[PDB]
Order: sequence, then C-alpha cells, then structure tokens
Amino acid sequence: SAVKAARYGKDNVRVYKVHKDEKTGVQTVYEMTVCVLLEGEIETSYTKADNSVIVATDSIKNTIYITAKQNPVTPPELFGSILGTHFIEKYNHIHAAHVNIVCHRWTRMDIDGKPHPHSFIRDSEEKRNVQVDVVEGKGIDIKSSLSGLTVLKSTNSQFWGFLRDEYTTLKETWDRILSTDVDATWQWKNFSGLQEVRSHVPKFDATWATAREVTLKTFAEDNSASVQATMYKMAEQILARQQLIETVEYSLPNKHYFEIDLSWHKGLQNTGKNAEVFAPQSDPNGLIKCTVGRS
Amino acid sequence: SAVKAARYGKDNVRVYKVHKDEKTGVQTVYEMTVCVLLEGEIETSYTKADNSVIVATDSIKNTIYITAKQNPVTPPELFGSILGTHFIEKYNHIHAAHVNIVCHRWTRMDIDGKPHPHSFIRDSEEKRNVQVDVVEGKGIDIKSSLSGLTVLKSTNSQFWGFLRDEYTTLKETWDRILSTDVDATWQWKNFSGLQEVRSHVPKFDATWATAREVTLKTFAEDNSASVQATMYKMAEQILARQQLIETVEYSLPNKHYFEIDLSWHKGLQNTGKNAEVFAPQSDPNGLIKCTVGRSSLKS
Amino acid sequence: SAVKAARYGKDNVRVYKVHKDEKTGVQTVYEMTVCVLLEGEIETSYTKADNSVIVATDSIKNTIYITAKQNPVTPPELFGSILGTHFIEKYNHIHAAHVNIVCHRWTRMDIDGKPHPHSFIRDSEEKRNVQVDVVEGKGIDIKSSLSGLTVLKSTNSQFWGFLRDEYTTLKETWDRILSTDVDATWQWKNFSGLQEVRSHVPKFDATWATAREVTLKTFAEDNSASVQATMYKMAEQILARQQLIETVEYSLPNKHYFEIDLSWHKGLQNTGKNAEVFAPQSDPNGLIKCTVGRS
Amino acid sequence: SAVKAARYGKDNVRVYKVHKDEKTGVQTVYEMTVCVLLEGEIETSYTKADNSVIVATDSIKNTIYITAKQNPVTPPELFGSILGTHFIEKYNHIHAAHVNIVCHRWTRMDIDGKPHPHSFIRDSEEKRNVQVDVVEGKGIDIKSSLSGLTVLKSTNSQFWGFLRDEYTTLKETWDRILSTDVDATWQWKNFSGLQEVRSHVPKFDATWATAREVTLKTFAEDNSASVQATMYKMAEQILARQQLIETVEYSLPNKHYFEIDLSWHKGLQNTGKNAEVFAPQSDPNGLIKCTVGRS
Repeated sequence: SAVKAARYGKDNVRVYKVHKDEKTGVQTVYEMTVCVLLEGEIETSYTKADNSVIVATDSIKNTIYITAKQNPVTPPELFGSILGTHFIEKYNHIHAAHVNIVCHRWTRMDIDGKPHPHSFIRDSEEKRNVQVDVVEGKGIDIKSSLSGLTVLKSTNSQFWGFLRDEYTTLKETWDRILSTDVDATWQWKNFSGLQEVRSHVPKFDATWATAREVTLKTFAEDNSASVQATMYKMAEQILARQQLIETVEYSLPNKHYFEIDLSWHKGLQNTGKNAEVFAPQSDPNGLIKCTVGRS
Repeated sequence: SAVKAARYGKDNVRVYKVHKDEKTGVQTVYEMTVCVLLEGEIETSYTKADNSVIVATDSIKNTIYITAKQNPVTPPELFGSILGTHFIEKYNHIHAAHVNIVCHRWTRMDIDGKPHPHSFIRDSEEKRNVQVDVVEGKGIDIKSSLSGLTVLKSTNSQFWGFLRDEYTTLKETWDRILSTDVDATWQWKNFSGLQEVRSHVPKFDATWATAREVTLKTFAEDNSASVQATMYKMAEQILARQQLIETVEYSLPNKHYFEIDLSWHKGLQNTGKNAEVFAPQSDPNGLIKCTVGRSSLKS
Repeated sequence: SAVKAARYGKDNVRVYKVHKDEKTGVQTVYEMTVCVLLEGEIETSYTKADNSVIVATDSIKNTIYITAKQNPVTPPELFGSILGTHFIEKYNHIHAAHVNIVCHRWTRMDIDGKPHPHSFIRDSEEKRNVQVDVVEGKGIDIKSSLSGLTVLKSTNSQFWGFLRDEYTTLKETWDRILSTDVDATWQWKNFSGLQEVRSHVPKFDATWATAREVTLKTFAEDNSASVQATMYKMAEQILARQQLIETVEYSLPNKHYFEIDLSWHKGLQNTGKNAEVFAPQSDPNGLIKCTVGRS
Repeated sequence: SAVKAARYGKDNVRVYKVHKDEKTGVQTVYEMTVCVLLEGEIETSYTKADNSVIVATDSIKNTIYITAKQNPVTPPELFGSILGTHFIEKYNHIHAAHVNIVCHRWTRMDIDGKPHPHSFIRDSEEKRNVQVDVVEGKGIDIKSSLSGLTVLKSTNSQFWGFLRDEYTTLKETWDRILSTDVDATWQWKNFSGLQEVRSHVPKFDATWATAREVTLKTFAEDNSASVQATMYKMAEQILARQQLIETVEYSLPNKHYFEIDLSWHKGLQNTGKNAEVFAPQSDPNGLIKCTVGRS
C-alpha cells in the first residue's frame, strides 16, 4: 500500500477579536470559526508512526490565536492568506495550507436611532466564508462565499413547460411560492503571493456586498418560470462587476410549499387563485446548481 | 393504578398563510409551527382501549388548516385563542386545549431603498411565541414570548464582590464581554373568553414590541455588576408599561468568552487592558432566571 | 415590582470519570452533562445589585468536578443527591438545589467475542437522566428517566373506531407501521435525606433496567389499536414491580409513515395489503402523554 | 459568460421499505435518505429559460419511489446503480446521474433472547452510505462508506516526539484518552455497467462488515503514539482483504478530553497518574485524513 493523499490540522477553532477605535471609543467585534489543514512531507507519520514531522494540532490552534493577535482579521480573505502563508514559510517540510473561515454576524445595535458604540446583535444565521489554499510555488487560491441566506417570494414565480412522461404527475403552474436557501461562491483569479492579496484588499468586502445585493435584487425582481435562469442572471452580473473573479457558483436548495385542498370541508376553496393557507414541507427538496464562467 | 393526567394531540404543524391586498398588490406572509394538545374525559382510551373518545391527531391537523383559512392568524395570541376555544366548544368531553405557536420571521425586503411588495428574507432565527390554555369554565390563559434573541456587548459589564471561598478561583473583573441568548415571557391577566381577548387585540403586538425594545436598550445601556440586576430592570419597565401583564419572566443563558494568555509566546500581552483576542466557549454556561410580579406595597 | 421566583447556576457542564481496576486491569468510563440551579436568599442580587449573596456560577462548575472526584458518579440518582445536598449544607443562604443529569452511553466493545478492558462505543443516542430536587427541610425528590429511545414495529398496530365528524378524513386501518421515540419518567417517593437515598442505591440501576425492558417488550408484543392503552399497560408493570415509585409518566411523539399510491404508473400496487414502499414524514407528528399513579 | 458546470435534482428523499416473508412471517425493514443529481444537455434552462430540457425534480422523486417498489433496495450499492442507470437509459440528453444514499439503522429487537419478527430499534446514529456516479460511456463508480461511528479508549494511546518550537505548549504524554468519530470510505474499481455490478453483489455487504470490524479491532488493540499510523494500519487490512477496492479513505475528527488540575483545592491530585475526572471538549478538534491506495 501507499499514501496517496494526507491532510491534518485543527477544526472548529472559535475566535473572537475586538477592535477599539482610539479616537471615537467605538468598538467593533469579529467572530469566526477557523479550520487549518496542512499537507507536506508527512507520509512517515502514517507509514512509520514517526511524529517528528508532525506540527501538533494544538500548536496549530495556538498559531491561529497568535496570528489573530498580531494581524487584522478582516477582510477574512486577507486573514486566511496570512495564516496559510505562515505555515508554508515557517515549516520547510509543509507545502500546502488550506484555511477555511466562517464569519458570524455581530451587527451593531441602533439604540434610540443611533448606532451603539459597543452592543451587537446576531441578526441572521447567514455566514460569510473564505476558503484559502496556499501552495508552495503555486500562489494563493481564494474562494469567497455567502451562505445560509434564506428568502421567499410569494408570487411572480412560475413552473410550466417541463418534460412530461410516465414518471410525471406534477401539474404545470403559472403562480407559485418560490423559497430557497442560497449558497453563492466566487473564485478569485490565482494570486502570486501575500503582497498581491494585500494590494487587492479593498475589493474583497466590496465584492461580497455586490454579490449579496445582486442576489437579493435579482431574486426579488425576476418574474421567472425557471430558477435555473434566475441564477445564471445573478452570476452574469457578478462577473460583469468584478474582473478579478474567474467563476461564480450557486447552489439553491429549494423549499417547497404545497397547496392544501380543503374542498372536502364544506366545499371550502383554497387551491389555485383561492390558495391562502399552505403546508411548508421540510423535505424532500429541489437542489439546483451551476458554475458560470467567462466565455 | 390510575390515570392522573393525560394529554394528546398534534405537534409540529407547519402553517403558512399569505394575505394579498387587491388594491395595492402588496402581499404579506405569515409562517408558524403549531402544537395543540387536548385534555378531557379520555381515560377510557388508556384503560379500556376505547378510541370512541379520541378525536384523531390527523383531524386536529386539518382543523388547524381550516381555522387558519377562516380566521386571522395574527396576532398569534388571537389565533391560539380562536383555536383552543374551537376544541372545547365543539367537543363536549374535551375540557382543556393547550395551544403552542412559534412565529418565524419573514421580513419584507428593501430593494433599492423601497419595500418590495412580495419578497421576504428570514432576517433572524429569533422567534415570537405564545402559549394559550383554554380551560372550560376558567377562561383563557395567555403567555407571550420572545426567544432566540442573541446579543453581545464588548465592554461595560463587570462582575466583582461575589462570594469567595475554597471552591472559588474566579478573578474579579471590572470590564468583560457579556453575551447571552434572551428568553422573555410575559403572562397576561386571565381573560373570560374570546370576546375579551378580541377587545384587547391591539395591545398584543404593541407589548411584544415594547418588551423587545426594553430588552435591547437596557442590555445596551446598563452598566451593571450583575446580570440579575440588569434582568430585573427590564422586567420592571415592562410591568410599568402594560397593566394587563401580571408577570414577566426572563431566562438568560450566559455565553462565555475567555481571555487567552499568550505571554508564553515571547511575552505577548493579551490579558486585562491588552486583551484583544478571546476564545468563545461553547459550554458550559451560566443560566440566570427570575419571575417578577407586582408588589403589594401601596407606596 | 417584586421578585416572585429566582434560580441561577451552571448548565451544560460535561463530565467524564474513569474507574481503573488495578487487579483485572479493566476500565469503566462514565460521561454525563450536569446542570445545577440554586435558590435561596438571593433576592438582593436582583433588586440591589448585591453580589455578596452570589456563589459564582464558575464556582458551581468547580464544585461539580471536585464532587465527582471524591464521590461515586453512579448511579446518577445518588451522585445528584450528593451534589444537591452539598450546596444546601455548605451555604447558609441557599435553601434549594436543582440538579439535572444526562448520562451518555459508552458501551464496552466486544472484540473477537470478548469484552475489551478499555475500548467503548456510543451504541445509541438514548439517554439515562435524573432530575434531583433537594429542598431544605423537605427531603430529596428524585425523577428518573430514559429518553431518546426510538423504536418501530412494521405491523400489528391498528387504528379504528375513533371519533369521526366533518373534520375527519383519516381512514380506519387494521394494519400500519408504529414508530415513536420514547420518553419515560419514574418519580421516586420522597427521601428524607441522603442517608435514606444511600440505603436504596441498588434499587436505581435495577428499576431503570426494568423500565427499559418493560417498554421494549410491551411495545413489541402489544397488538393494539390504542397507543394510549399500550402505554398504560407499560406504566402498570413498572408501578407493580417497584413499590418505591409513586408515578410513571410516558411521552410518545409519534412518527408517521405514509402509504404511497403508485397505481397511476403501470398499475403498480402499493397500497393496503400490497404496501411495501412508504414515505417517512418529518412533521407533523402525533404527541401522546400520560401520568399513571397508584389507586 | 458561459455555463461551466450544472447539476440539479431532488435531495432528502426519505424512503422506507418492508420485506415480508410469507413462510416465516418475519419482517425486515430498510430506511434511507436518497439524493439524485443529474447532468446533461441542460445549459439552455439556464441561458434561455428553456424548461423543455428539464426532467422535473418532482418526477425524480416519483422515480425513486417507483424504482424502490420494483427493485431490491439492498445492498445500497446495487440500488444506487439501478437508479442512476435509469436516467441515462431513459433520457437522450442526460449523460450522468449522481446518486447518494444514506441508510439508517433499524436493528431487530431481541425480546426474551429471541429475535422479534417485526419490531426494531434505532441502535446507533451510525450510517452506511453510498455515492454512485453513473456516467454515459464511462461505467459506474461506487464509493461506499460508514460514518457517525463514535468510539473511545481510556488508555493505550500516547503522543510524544512531535515537532516543538516557539508555538508549542502541548506536553508529551505516554497515556491519554483517544476518542473520535470515524468516517471510512472505500472506492471500488470502475464497473462497466449494471450487469457487472450485479455480478459482485455479495461482496458489497461483506466488504462493509469487514471495514467495520477492522476499524473497531485495530482501534481497540493498537497502542500507538500516532492516530495517523493507526488509520494506516486500518486501510492496509481493508485493501489486503478486498481486491476489488482501489482506495480507502479515513477521516477522523478527534474529540479531546482535558485533564482538570484540582490541586488548588486542598491539594487534590487529579493529574497525570491520579487523573480520574476529565473535561470533555466540544471544540476545537484535531482532524486527520489520508487516502491509501495500492503500490
């Protein structure tokens, strides 16, 4: 036998950092869950139980904290590039570091119509994530995403004209509820190193904001018979607004709401144009994906 | 052996309802999860295997849907009252209805600075709930609540002067992070029946909004040495703003964020004044509760 | 306003304890999650911000570890009585202690037909719990329980003869799947003190084993058209076999399996007597409870 | 812009199936959660909002139900293969079907020391899964796995000799608790079509029984200072025992149990050799992987 692939590190490292503005006294908090996986010349740990090549997972955790203490943790794309770069430069036998960061929302509270200097609320469970792969001699690859964004529109969605055969029972419809969770990823062009990433820093937060706004606006405004086409349109606009992006990927796990026929009860009318009360379904669910790139 | 207590019904009934304004075209959606439990003369189902006294759980489900179709589903206090009343008024052997409702947020989207007529976002996992007990001859009991409200203040919280003894290692502190999940319940005065609840409809959303606003503003502004104290201040204010409220109950699960000493690494300072990087702890957690009522002192 | 009730303490304290036999070399592990809430003369911490009456929740945590260190952690009924008593005896202004204990399963592995001395597997998410209320001057109240036990029987469950009116659509049946999670709780007669708890120590594990066995057997063997009667039969047998028990409470959250009609597709027969493939429903679910006492 | 990848289908389809023996009267239940994603000439649903190319996800659902009624649902490697093949044989424009199946446990109850004919218990949360890729003109790729298998060993685990630098605080140890959730996957050699898969049916269940037993035994008996070396010994045995397997992949998320220093309290000794009471840590956790192939 032979070790074809190996990775190891620390997962679920919860980090919090506070920034205190020295002029205004305003504090800003950042909270994230970090995962670091290392690759390199570590085969002997598996074949011979040689631990000499192993950077303990505990030390990896310590390094996460130390790195967050000495550097900016935002935007996460930078933080991840800093953390990943550290391991490949500090250890000669380590050739790739894979950093994954989940950012949690802490939104400043508005109290009496003014933003409070140090109180926050966890508004959504929506996350902002980055996946950063730092590979010796192949620069830095970054994938940025938003996830756990949950939306619903009560009309202006249709579904008709789909294939029909002996497996088909679904009726075509010209007015339905469209609800879905939204996972959107945008892959950056490969970066040559840390210096390049740092010089593109302003683009990260701005592109996250664009992807989020385009997603919301297109979803709300598009009167469509095809969820597939709505997602392609979201992706086209993001690619048009940010040249440094190579691809956009969407994954929409639909959430179904069924009409409830109540006619058996005093001929009560609750279907079609009369549909008022629906039954949200927990499962199963339609899942629709696409990865869009540049022609 | 005998049956001392019995209850049964349908749990986890998911319901959505949309309201459409013909005039404006504006649609409003509502979503919730409903549990209805029934009590009455039903011991025979246990003792003798007599199903003749049993209204099938499947039928309790249809009834929820039929009632949602025929009545306003908001405020939830109204709906649960309409729904529990139906059961004791339609089934002679049914003596009490316990209705639990969880309201999910579907908040209207603002697109390009304006409110969208029919798109919504789930802007938080915060819930608005009600527990309605409709008991034959004893009227309607209502507990209203908010839950899943998660907050953090990064400073202006202290904890010192507590009891110290041989089980104690906690150091006193004048500046710490205070984070918690808020659960607040306000118990209404008993209502005689449905018509009484109907007369007070407007107070329901109003008092939900006050309880929330009082919770946030107190948590943000209070410089308190005990969470116990901060919680008591919240309750006092809610009791003072709404007279139909008999008690306010708060339950606060503390979420700890520990300092991380990094001095073993070249003398790096990250504690006290110099603390910037913390470790949030998933468990264990402090848990603080209180039920606050009206005082019998006339002055 | 006035404080009507107040309680506070430490929740979610995870505890693991190992027992090592020096002769046999066999090891035994216990894992649980503990919650301790205290009551007493603590009003002024709410009303006057007076912390002098506050035993820090952090010191409650220390006390749990210290207590597990110096005492037996099994049966949890005993352990919880010890932990609750300690607080009302150590602090003058504390007059009630509420202890909740969740025990997790670590079942000894069997390797090559033989029980391994020190390897364990989590063989189920089923829990053994205790709730112990130690109230000064009023003894010790113990509720024991099992939860998270999920069962299913493929036939020999019926449901007919139920009330039918204009809100009914359910068709009666004489054959159906019965699946449910089981929550069973047995309330011990009040104990005057720790000495009395200590003298009945052997009764606890045995009653739990009895409660578990009675539950599975009756569930498996009963061919009933009433889940209510089935659980009433369960309670009777437990009450009969253990005199120190005052009440038995069952909570059965049903799990529905719907028949799927496929006759639109080539005359496929999959209903009634021909039903083979079912759709498990995630929600909603029937919920049935009862508390059974002695005449 | 161009569609670079696209896939869509139905997720979280819950399926239950009962097998009744008329002779013996003994029943056997299977329950699983299925996901089917399709790929093909479907770009136009995205670019042109053309649904005529869309096999409705609702019909994909129907199909999984009809397929389960008409065929054996065990072993899952077989069922997955039949279901994936169906799409590429029925539709001109679909060239790949990706089927994921998660099997849940329904273990036959032993009542009075005899197997019960129609009563089951969900012993563990452990799963047996399959991922089948059926791609037009490229055969059928099957990956089998077990997951959610949780184990603990109270001694006979060590960790010393790792790299130590200015980021390292972990002390070396010769006796510690080792606990993990296990995820093991084995990838079969490419199968040419359904008939060849059908020909190896017996091997599927047997290879799953083997991977499970090797994982438990090696974990229980190995006294290693390397989780890495233990997992490598596991993969070796599996590869040695099944020639039709190309690779074995293990993913082990460590679950740490910290020692609690209690000496500050009246000199209590609960460290090193006196350690009896530990604190289970929910996060963070080490995560170790490797993929082991043949030389």
